[PDB]
Amino acid sequence: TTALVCDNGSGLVKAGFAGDDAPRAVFPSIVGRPRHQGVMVGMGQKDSYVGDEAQSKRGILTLKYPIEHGIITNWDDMEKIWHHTFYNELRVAPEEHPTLLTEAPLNPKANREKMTQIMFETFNVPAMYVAIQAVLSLYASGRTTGIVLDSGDGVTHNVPIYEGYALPHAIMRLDLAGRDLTDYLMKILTERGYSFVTTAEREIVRDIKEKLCYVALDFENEMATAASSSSLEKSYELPDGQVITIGNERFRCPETLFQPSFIGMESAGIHETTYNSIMKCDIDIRKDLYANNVLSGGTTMYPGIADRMQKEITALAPSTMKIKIIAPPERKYSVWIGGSILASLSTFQQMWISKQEYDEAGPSIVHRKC
Amino acid sequence: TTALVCDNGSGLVKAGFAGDDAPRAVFPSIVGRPRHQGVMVGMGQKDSYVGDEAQSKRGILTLKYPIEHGIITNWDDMEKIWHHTFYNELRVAPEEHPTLLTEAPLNPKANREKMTQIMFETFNVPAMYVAIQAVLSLYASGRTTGIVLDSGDGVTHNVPIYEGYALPHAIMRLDLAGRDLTDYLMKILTERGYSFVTTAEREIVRDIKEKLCYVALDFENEMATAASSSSLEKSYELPDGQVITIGNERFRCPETLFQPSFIGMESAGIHETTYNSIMKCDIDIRKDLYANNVLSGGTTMYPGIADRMQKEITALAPSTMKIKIIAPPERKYSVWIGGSILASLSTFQQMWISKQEYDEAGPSIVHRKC
Amino acid sequence: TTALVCDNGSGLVKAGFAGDDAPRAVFPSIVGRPRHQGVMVGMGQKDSYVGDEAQSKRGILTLKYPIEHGIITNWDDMEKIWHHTFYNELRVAPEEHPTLLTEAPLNPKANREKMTQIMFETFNVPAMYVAIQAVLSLYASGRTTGIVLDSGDGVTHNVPIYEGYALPHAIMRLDLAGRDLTDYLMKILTERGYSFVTTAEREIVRDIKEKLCYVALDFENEMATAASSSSLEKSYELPDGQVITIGNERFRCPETLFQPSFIGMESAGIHETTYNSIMKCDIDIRKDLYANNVLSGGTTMYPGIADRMQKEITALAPSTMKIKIIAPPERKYSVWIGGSILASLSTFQQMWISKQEYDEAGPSIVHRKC
Amino acid sequence: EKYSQKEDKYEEEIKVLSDKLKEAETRAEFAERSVTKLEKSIDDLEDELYAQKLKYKAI
Amino acid sequence: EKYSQKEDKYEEEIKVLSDKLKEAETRAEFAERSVTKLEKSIDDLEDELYAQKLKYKAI
Ligand SMILES: Nc1ncnc2c1ncn2[C@@H]1O[C@H](COP(=O)(O)OP(=O)(O)O)[C@@H](O)[C@H]1O
Ligand SMILES: Nc1ncnc2c1ncn2[C@@H]1O[C@H](COP(=O)(O)OP(=O)(O)O)[C@@H](O)[C@H]1O
Ligand SMILES: Nc1ncnc2c1ncn2[C@@H]1O[C@H](COP(=O)(O)OP(=O)(O)O)[C@@H](O)[C@H]1O
Repeated sequence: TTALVCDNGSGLVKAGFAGDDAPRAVFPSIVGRPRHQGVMVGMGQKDSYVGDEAQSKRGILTLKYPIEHGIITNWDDMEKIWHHTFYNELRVAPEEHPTLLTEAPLNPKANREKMTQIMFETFNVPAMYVAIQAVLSLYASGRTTGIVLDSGDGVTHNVPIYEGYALPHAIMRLDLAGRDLTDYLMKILTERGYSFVTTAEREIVRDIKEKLCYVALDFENEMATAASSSSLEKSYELPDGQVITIGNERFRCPETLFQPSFIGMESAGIHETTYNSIMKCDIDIRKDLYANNVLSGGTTMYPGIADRMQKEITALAPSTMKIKIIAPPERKYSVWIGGSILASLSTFQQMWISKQEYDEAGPSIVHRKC
Repeated sequence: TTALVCDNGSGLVKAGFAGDDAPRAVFPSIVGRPRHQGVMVGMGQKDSYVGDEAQSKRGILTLKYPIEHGIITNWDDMEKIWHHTFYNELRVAPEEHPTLLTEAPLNPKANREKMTQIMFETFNVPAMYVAIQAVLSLYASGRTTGIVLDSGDGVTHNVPIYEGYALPHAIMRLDLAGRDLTDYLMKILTERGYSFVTTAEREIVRDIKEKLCYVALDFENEMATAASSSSLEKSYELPDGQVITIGNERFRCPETLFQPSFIGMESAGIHETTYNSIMKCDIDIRKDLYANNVLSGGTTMYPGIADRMQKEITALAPSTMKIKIIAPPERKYSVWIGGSILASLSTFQQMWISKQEYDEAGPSIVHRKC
Repeated sequence: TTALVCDNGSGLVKAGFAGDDAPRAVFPSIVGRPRHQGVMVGMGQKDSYVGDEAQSKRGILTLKYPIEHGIITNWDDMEKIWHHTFYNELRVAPEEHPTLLTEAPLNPKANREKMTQIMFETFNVPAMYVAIQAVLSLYASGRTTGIVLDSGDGVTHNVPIYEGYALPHAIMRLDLAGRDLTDYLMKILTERGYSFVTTAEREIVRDIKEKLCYVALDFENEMATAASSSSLEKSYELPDGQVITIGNERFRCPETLFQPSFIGMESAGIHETTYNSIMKCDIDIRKDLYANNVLSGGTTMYPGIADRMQKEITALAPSTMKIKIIAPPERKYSVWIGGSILASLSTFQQMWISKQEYDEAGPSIVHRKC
Repeated sequence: EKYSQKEDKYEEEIKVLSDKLKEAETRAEFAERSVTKLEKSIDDLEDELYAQKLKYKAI
Repeated sequence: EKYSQKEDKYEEEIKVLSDKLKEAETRAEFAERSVTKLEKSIDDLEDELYAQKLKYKAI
């Protein structure tokens, strides 16, 4: 019997069947509730909208993500999203499919415990399993050695792997991702006149970020160039007309990944944390780590991010080793692709947490053996 | 040579000389133009009236504010208001006095650029400077540490300061203020029969707001009490007779500051944005921020606003901290008072933007260094 | 004239006068620099704060230790810290006092060379001297024979002594200490939901470590007990409210000293390195070494560390010899106490490196004879 | 609007191609500097090996 | 009209920049094989120098 892969993420649910080449359903991980009154008697007012139905009724709803920083902070909304995913998007019965969920490293135990309890109780999955997004990204990249940089909507984390062995003492987790860049852009756009304060307007700004933003190879002279000429200005059209034009914001937004002080964080840029996670590994494997930087997630999709990353790590590392940034063209779905590859393996069919094991051991079985 | 302080604001101009204890001129920031015919030949018709001359002739004028939400949206009217302030109210020559203007945080750059260009060109000030309203309010409060909630006629903003260091990533700016409360009261008075639609009638309603409105400590039981008895009803006399009496409108109008959904906004109340701006700061300084909430501006002048604020923040913060709302009795002029203190400091006389620096650098000098 | 004792260490500066009973000044070895903007014109912004003044402005500064693993890696900051120690804490003139500095064994020569050069040049001390921390700890313990385990904030090392003779081939230096336990605790606290990422938050976690952690006599059944009941949970209160509760972390943190594989290190526990350093000595003196294990430094202050150490060494050693862990109640200052004793000895006054000796033989004099 | 979207894909290709052009130009200049360094190093090695050859043939 | 001319300019930029990428990557890889053989030459030189040091320490 086939299995389900349900890479949750803090910004996008990607679900599908173990064995395919791409997720079958990809929709925002969002739940909307109406703000306003409701007058037309008989319109059939729903209590709440999920997925991308909440994205089209966006104008009258207040949207809420039930996942903040890789941590599920609203379990009712997460249950709504899972119910939607199973019944309306995939159109299956969760009682007839093992489920491969996914989680970021270094987040509380209660997350996985509640996740597996929810599955086994209110969905009656035959078995389940909770993988780590970085390992799956490596599976999809077709490697067994490398340091991945997964950067989704909520959390950015490096995981160095060698010969299929993880170095858990060198895992470095950072907490700025797509959403903090969206907020920084919402703030930077006010200094040009435009004001976005609503959640719907945050979705509009996310789309602006996905369309017009790129990473400058050299931030300083790029800034000076944008100040000198006006060839970097693009125009965008909000969904009511009202064309807006942005200049240096285009690269000032994703530059926060390399100077997290722009949003008042004390951490280091992604290049520096990658280099530190490398320099935290044994001296023999780091030459092979230097040449297998695997980029993953949506936030690594900016134009010119691989070039800037390679330049920075080259400036940091010794002047002899070969830095290679591996950025696939479909890197946005690497976690799901690797999850399907993993759940399709024959030798994996013994790693599921069967329902009987849970019935014997409680929800604590999850991090106990699996 | 003495300097001028010109706290502009979106509802009231407060000007004076650096070194005084209170603004020398306080008049409405308004420009009126005649709408009717004009028949008496030789009456000496003026084209437009400014300040409080336009307030006494308001029966025949159409009033306009050249500042909407902290942003100057009519530069001719603003130039008229500045010309008035300098020549008719203060009765000085702007060519002999450095001028300290003031601005709200997180508003477009063109605002400050046009401010400084106007000053240096059409007034020939020797030097100028553009401060932030919350910093000056903290100067006037006699502190170097605290989260200041400024609420004037156009915009409400929090700025947390610690040891004289601003936390620009925790600044939160909200766009409901006195004027939106005036409009909400104009809309709520219709359900008793009173109809104010004119701009002059908007001024009348503003005065009703300033005389009869207060913040209820507990909104729900206050509502039930107003419904039960009639001891909350006061009476107001319009300037033609016609006594009107209002009931629960008295506290339903300023309650919008704590439930901005009443005017169809999605934001949170001022208490919740204050708490959020605190919780966005480093865990070590927020215990000292909790005890230095500095209220400022005219919209924070309702009776019972400090107690409601303290109750709400206390209910939000941990049960060990000491919440202290600092609300001076003269808090309506704190920005101007602090601006005079600042412009009087001897160490400040190097921070002016001299005419020569502008002549070298263009209008962009203002935010680029100062 | 009296002499100065300046036990540096990597976490705490301990200074005083040769002859006293305890260090006169004890403050963190930290140099802080502001991160944020600074808006209060005239507040008198210092460039950098040192010592425990940087500990009170903690919320706005980014702290840096200039000593990483017993090795001074930032010489300007170390000079700042020494300047502070001499002028603001001790309030003396360094030109009128021989200075007894202290260093860990088996660290680069350039360390001592730069140390003596700094002293003689930018402080003009009449003489100076660099001792070994373990020898001074033995002086303070009032012995001439024993294997002393010193464990401060950067480095753990064993030095076996017999009849006042050192066994330099049996010195074993390990590189995990208080700071690595602090980092491991910062990592383990994430699995309960608490997130500490900043340097200030690192200081908070260090305080949690010093207040709540202890060494389990038997790790495995202690773990099982903590899983069974909830009697091991204490509650700590962050400096903004926000009570937190920790369970098995209390003894999982200091257990890393006995299983350095928890932080991904290949070395052996402190008990096993102690036993190895003993077995590397001549067969005649180890019977007396087994009975004179002298603990020293801050990291040996956990409750229950002496009992666990005795149990482990007893299980390792032959079943006849008498293991004896000597753990004074003031062992945190043993290095300084012994340094004061040593500098007070009359026969020691010939071992100082006079300024003239340095003026002849360059900085390399330090390890030539002293 | 078809013309618009074609022009958009065009300018996208233009931007990415110019970015990789500048990266490759810097790469080529760095490679040339590397060639210069290697010429210098082979020169020094030739000098030293020749001095040792002189001494060895002498003895 | 503006879309036609902008797309033509984008096309000619595509073409010129594509040929420039071609020539740049070719000259780069060729200079890099030059670098490669120079590094191998450094190796041979250092080895023969070590050999001469051996002969000098012997005799
Ligand atoms: N083409 C793009 N360019 C830049 N950013 C993007 C792009 N596509 C998506 N993003 C960002 O990536 C985030 C979604 O990434 P995703 O990998 O789905 O996150 P998650 O794995 O947490 O669901 C969004 O917040 C968005 O801002
Ligand atoms: N006593 C009062 N009670 C309630 N509201 C007041 C009072 N005085 C002034 N206001 C409100 O404050 C606003 C003016 O405040 P002010 O601080 O001068 O604003 P600005 O700084 O923008 O000029 C007016 O819109 C008015 O509604
Ligand atoms: N009461 C305590 N319990 C456990 N650990 C402690 C205690 N006091 C201090 N420490 C640890 O000891 C370290 C400081 O020890 P110290 O002897 O001052 O080191 P150094 O000599 O290198 O400065 C701190 O990092 C702290 O983690």
